[PDB]
Amino acid sequence: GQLKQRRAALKQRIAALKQRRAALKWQIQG
Amino acid sequence: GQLEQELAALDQEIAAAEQELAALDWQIQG
Repeated sequence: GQLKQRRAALKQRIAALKQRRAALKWQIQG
Repeated sequence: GQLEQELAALDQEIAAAEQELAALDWQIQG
């Protein structure tokens, strides 16, 4: 369905944002 | 400073995405 497609795309964006966040924390720590 | 400001925006984006994700979860179930 349409909603299920937007959910999957949203979960991927969250995963990408959380990876960017984790990498930024590593930059802050060193 | 700079990195903490970038983090603030990332966490805002993650919060907004998590909010929409939970909304889609309910919408998919009716």
